[PDB]
Amino acid sequence: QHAQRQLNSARHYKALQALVGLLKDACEHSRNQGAKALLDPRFRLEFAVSVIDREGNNLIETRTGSQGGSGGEKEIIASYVLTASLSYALCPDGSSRPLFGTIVLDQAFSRSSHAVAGRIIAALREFGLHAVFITPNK
Amino acid sequence: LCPDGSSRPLFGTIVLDQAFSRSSHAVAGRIIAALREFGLHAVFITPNK
Amino acid sequence: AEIDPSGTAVIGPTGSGKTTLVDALMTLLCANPRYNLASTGGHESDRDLVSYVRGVTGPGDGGVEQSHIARQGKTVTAIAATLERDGAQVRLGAVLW
DNA sequence: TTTTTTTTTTTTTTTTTTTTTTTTTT
DNA sequence: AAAAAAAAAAAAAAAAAAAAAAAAAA
Ligand SMILES: Nc1ncnc2c1ncn2[C@@H]1O[C@H](COP(=O)(O)OP(=O)(O)OP(O)(O)=S)[C@@H](O)[C@H]1O
Ligand SMILES: [Mg+2]
Repeated sequence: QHAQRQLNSARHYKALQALVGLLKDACEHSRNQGAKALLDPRFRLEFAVSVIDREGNNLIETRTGSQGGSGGEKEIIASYVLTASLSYALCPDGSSRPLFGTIVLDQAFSRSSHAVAGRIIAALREFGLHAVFITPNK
Repeated sequence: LCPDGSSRPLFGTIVLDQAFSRSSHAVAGRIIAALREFGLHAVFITPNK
Repeated sequence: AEIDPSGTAVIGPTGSGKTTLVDALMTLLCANPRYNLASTGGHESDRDLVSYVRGVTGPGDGGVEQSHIARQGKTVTAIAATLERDGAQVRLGAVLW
């Protein structure tokens, strides 16, 4: 932006040189952070998740990842977010009902307790899909 | 725990976490037998399994 | 907490504090701890000593009161462990404040 | 006796290079 | 049926930050 305004003052050739050189350099090195931040629109945002109580609307906890958690918490959070994203990513992305509904879980419930598994199954059925399970005799 | 051949260890406790998380009955049995074979005191952790 | 001399076990529901006890034991021996190792399979570590001594529970939310921390201000913590072989007995301990 | 200053070692992050495979044209 | 261009993943390396222990001074 700075370069642009200087050009507006010049109306003399070095401003054009610098602007074109900056743009050309930005064209190269697409694998660096600056080029991603300048051209790709999706790199100009920051995302976060929040837990909100049912009644009312209150922030209870804000997270940027899955750090510092226990064993079961990481598994449940990851499964929940992944299945929600997958459900959106299918046909209901552009609305309508999914045309290809199925999801495969491997080593299901390798670290959680009974109640966590119950919540997982309840949420998975509520999302409205079909599941196939792969477990040892645990 | 015994750099030389003198045997007679002084520290003999082992701790395991989330033991037997991705194995069946026979594997756990063999692990326990092998651990007991060397003559080591053991502690186990398990989320009710 | 006591340990039988013939092999014991620890059980409990999820998110109870078992690994907290095991890490409180582990801190007393190794030169540089790797807290909460088994959770991620053996690749990374997550917690740190001051986090334990101040008892933070979860990342919480914004604000300034910082309700997600139990102890604020002056505090004292003590850890101790006991080994027995035959009559003779030894104790290892640490005091922080 | 108490405090400050300095050094040392360990960890994380970002950049660049290298290789293999796939698809297209002659 | 054989030769050339393109793309995605793996690996090594350089830069930066942080925390603990010893030496020195009021
Ligand atoms: N540094 C920390 N950051 C965030 N939360 C923490 C921290 N330390 C302890 N906690 C909380 O304290 C709880 C105690 O559980 P943990 O001891 O960590 O795991 P656990 O009780 O052993 O359950 P598992 O899955 O069997 S290891 C955790 O689930 C967290 O909610
Ligand atoms: Mg932990």
